[PDB]
Amino acid sequence: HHHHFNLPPGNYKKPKLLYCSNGGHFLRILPDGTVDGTRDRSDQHIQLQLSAEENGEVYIKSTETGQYLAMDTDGLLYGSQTPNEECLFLERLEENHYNTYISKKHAEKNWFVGLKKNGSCKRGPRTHYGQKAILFLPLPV
Repeated sequence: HHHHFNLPPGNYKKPKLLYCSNGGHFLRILPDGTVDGTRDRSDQHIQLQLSAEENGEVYIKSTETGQYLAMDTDGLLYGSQTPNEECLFLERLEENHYNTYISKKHAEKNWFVGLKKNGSCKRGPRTHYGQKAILFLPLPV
């Protein structure tokens, strides 16, 4: 492994909102495949269903559109119509409280799912351990 194995509590039985404290935005996967964040809790594209693959690995899927969260070869998040290697994330506990999501494909490069204070997604190479941008809290829908 390139990363620790402290896993967050909870489960995948119900869909969740992934709340980022950095700017206070919910992760959103828009119908056109765009990914960003919004503070509007009524948004229909922030409901996400997570599911497990191997222990500690997850797929993050839009319940409204069916799209899978994914990070491309240049570190940009996008919504994928089908599940592929870029859609698997390593879900870990961070700072003994939050959830972080590391791109499995680019795990050796420490590329995380992260949102900036202005609600725009961070590009893989611009994320790293220690940032507030990579910290999420799963909330009920």
